[PDB]
Amino acid sequence: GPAFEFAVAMMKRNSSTVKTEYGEFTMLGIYDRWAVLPRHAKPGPTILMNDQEVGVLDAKELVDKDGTNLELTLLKLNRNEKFRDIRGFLAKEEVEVNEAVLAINTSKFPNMYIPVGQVTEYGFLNLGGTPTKRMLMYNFPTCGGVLMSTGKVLGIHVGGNGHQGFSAALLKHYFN
Repeated sequence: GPAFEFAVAMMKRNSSTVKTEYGEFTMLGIYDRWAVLPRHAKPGPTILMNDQEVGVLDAKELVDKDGTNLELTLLKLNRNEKFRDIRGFLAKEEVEVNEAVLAINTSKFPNMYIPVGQVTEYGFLNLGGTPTKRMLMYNFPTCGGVLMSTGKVLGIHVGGNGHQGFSAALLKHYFN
């Protein structure tokens, strides 16, 4: 219940629906006009944010230092309003919890919340025939959804299959 209350509030304040030429995704603004998208969103020079066109001044396809894929794309946007800073909600390293909620805010899954239970650091994973690290795991039957628990933003949903879902851990240092 507390994780749900925290998630609804966090999504109202920092999330938006984004449309790229590759689909509709949930986007979470982090600080300034720096936001994060699942890598597969493949944002172009402009995106649509809540049905209105916005420019992208920069995009960084995050990688660890053995060059490995982390499956997240940081994007700097061209707009005036700034994101309520949520870096203090981001852990320093992969978080494991016993009760997490996955929140989605697009059109196929509008203001939807999924209880996914315990989340455990999964580590290395060959996601798309692509080597990937910093993966978090939870059971998830059947995006860019935001994985949260009470007072914590854990990661961004990037994949899964039938019974397990995977999120890229959203770490504090990716943002300074």
